[PDB]
Amino acid sequence: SLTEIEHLVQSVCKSYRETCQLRLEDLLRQRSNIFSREEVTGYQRKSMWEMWERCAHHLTEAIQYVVEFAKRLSGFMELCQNDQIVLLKAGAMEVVLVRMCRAYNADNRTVFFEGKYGGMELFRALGCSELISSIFDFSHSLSALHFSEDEIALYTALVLINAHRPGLQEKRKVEQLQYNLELAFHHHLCKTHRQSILAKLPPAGKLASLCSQHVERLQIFQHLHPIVVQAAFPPLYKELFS
Amino acid sequence: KILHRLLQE
Ligand SMILES: CC(=O)N1CCN(S(=O)(=O)C(C)C)C[C@@H]1C(=O)Nc1cc(-c2cnc(OC(C)C)c(C#N)c2)n(C(F)(F)F)n1
Repeated sequence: SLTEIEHLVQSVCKSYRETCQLRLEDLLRQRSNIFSREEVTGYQRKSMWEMWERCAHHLTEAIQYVVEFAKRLSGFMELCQNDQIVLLKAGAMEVVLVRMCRAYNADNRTVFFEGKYGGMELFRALGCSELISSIFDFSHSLSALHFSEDEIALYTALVLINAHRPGLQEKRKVEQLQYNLELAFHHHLCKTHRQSILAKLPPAGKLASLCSQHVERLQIFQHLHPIVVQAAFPPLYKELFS
Repeated sequence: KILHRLLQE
C-alpha cells in the first residue's frame, strides 16, 4: 500500500527529528563562529591522547542518540535483542558519520566541533590525517547534494537496517524491514523529484571504509596508550570499538 | 552490556 509506505516515511522522519542530537538550524546559525588561528594552534598543540579522549567522548554521545533513533524505529524493536545489537554494533558509527554532514560547511570546508567551526587541520594531534580527510570528503559529497533532513532520516534508517550484517539470526526479517525502508526512501525521492541523487550517493563500502579506518586508528592508539583507553575512554565507546 | 541497558531503558 502506498499509504503504508508513506506512513513509514513520516514515522522514520519523526524518529530522526526526535533524535537528531542537534537541530539543523542551530548548526547553520553557528557557521560564522569560526576558530581563530590561535585556537587552531591550541588544538594542534594538545596531546594525542587528550584529543583522542575528547573526540571519543563526542563520538560516544553522538552514538547514544543513534541508539535512541533505533529504539524509535518500530521494526527495529521487533527484532530479537541479538540482531538489535548486531545492527547497532555494525551501523551506529556509520549513522554518526552520515549525520556529520549537517555539521559540515561545504562553503569553507569546516566542521562544527566544540562550539565553533574549524578546518581539518584542527584535528592534526589525533594522527588520523587520512581518516579525518576522508570524513571531510564524505561530508562534502553529501553536502553538495543538499541532503535534506528527511533524506538523512530515511538513509540512516537504511544504514542501520542492513540485512547483510554478519551474525544476524532473523536475516529474513531484517530483509523485509530493509525492503520496506528502501521503498520508503525511494518513494520519498520520487515524490520530491530527488531520484537524481541515487547515482550521486557515495558508493557501497565507502561508509564501511570510514568505520574500518576509525577502528584501525583506534587499534593503533590503544596499542600506544592502553592505560588511557582503559582509564579515560567512555565505556560505551570501548564496548563498540575495542 | 551498555547497549543491553540502553535498549531496555
Ligand atoms: C560537541 C561537538 O563538537 N559535536 C557534537 C555534534 N556533532 S554531529 O551532529 O556532527 C554528531 C553526529 C557527531 C558535531 C560535533 C562533533 O562531534 N564533530 C566532529 C567529531 C568528529 C570526529 C572526531 N574524532 C573522530 O575519530 C577520533 C576518535 C580518532 C571521528 C571519526 N571517525 C570524528 N569530527 C570530524 F570532523 F573530525 F570528523 N567532527
